[PDB]
Amino acid sequence: MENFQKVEKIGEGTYGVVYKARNKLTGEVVALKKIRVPSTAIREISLLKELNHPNIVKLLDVIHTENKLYLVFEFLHQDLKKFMDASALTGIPLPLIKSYLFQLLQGLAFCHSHRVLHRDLKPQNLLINTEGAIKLADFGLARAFGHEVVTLWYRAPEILLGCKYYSTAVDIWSLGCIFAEMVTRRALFPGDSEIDQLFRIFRTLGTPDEVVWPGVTSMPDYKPSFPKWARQDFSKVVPPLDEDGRSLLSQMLHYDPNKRISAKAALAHPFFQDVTKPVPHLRL
Ligand SMILES: COc1ccc2sc3c(c2c1)NC[C@@H](CN)NC3=O
Repeated sequence: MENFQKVEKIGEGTYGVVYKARNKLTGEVVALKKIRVPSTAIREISLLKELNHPNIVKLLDVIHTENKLYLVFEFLHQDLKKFMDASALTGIPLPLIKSYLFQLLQGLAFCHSHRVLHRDLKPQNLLINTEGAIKLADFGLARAFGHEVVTLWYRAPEILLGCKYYSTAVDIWSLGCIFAEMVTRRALFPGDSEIDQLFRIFRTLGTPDEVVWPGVTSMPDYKPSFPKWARQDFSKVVPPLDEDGRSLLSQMLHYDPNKRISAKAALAHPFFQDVTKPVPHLRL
């Protein structure tokens, strides 16, 4: 830690505080996350250091000293949340939306192929650079460790319904929600409690039943007393988006996690037929 000089606080992660810092040896500028240690943690983390991909924020180093764990990450200058807030008036152009969606699907396909799930995808966890890249951040830290409130907006329905042994499908759901948000400039399911989140999902996609999601009625927190809402049109949900886009989104938002499209399959979707890599307008 003496080898690092803090520059500024750039966030309060879920696990601790995050600083922009400079490495006194390498001269490197990095994102330092101070985690306030179980052996089980150390080893799962050391596994993440090897999960290297262009669309995954690189874990540079893991420093364990004095009952503190420090995670040293690659630094990027902006997150999708800020970029979305900044692009609110005209919206992110569709080609850049497609590019970002495509890259994140690549990152997920990679993680998922190695049986690693993100668990907590959200705009604040997706970092961008001037080159038009977008990267998954805080990847794998959820399985590692377990005042600000945790956002539920991107949580898959199987997690909300109490499934303990959920799959890579949860990340696809979250990315579907982010996709919709880029397109419409409004969060898709902005719930403020677990039941509000679930009921917001139900009101748009219809209350799930055994027809569309076999086994749903036996989930830990399923209640027969859930109100029954009918499903709405995707044409109403993400209007501007073309049919290829709406088709892909619908498959990312399937209720049944086993019907939900995989990241690999999604990369082959016709939506990506004309994908390109534009450069964003970023003010840093
Ligand atoms: C700036 O480049 C980075 C790189 C890695 C990481 S990790 C992390 C970051 C962050 C930012 N930002 C604060 C929040 C976002 N969820 N929590 C975190 O743990």
